Amino acid sequence: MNIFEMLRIDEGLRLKIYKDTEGYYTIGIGHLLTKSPSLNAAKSELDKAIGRNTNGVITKDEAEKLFNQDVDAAVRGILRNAKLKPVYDSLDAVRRAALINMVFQMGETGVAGFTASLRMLQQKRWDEAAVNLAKSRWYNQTPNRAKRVITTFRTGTWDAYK
Ligand SMILES: [Cl-]
Ligand SMILES: [Cl-]
Repeated sequence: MNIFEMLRIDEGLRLKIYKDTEGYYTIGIGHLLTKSPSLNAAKSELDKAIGRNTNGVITKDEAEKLFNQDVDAAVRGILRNAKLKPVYDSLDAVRRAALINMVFQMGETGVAGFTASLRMLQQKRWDEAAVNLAKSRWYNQTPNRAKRVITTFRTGTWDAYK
């Protein structure tokens, strides 16, 4: 298992514009297009992201290309974030993937706001971080996915995903 497979399970793959858990227009493997309520606005963002006139539908390859850029962007965002970097540097392979999953979902600023959990992870206090992680809007709105990520930090294995 790896980060790509992990997020492909968490996000699914949809080749037509759809609304995510929050009601925002998205496509592919969790690629957010826009927070605007306008479909045309989404379609326009989509065309600009793909580079062709899509009419709201993309191909598998096109979805995978957005996904690659999004994963790379999340890794690079962690590495540039003064708050996230040290956490990431301190973690093992599997757990690094869990951190990337969170940033991909909520963005770096969002994850950087989990001060206590970040500190707990850095300290390798797995069970404590897991409980703290669960006291969040994140966990309350998307509990099944949250539980999978939380299990991954707690255990350091991919068990939640097999
Ligand atoms: Cl883009
Ligand atoms: Cl969920």
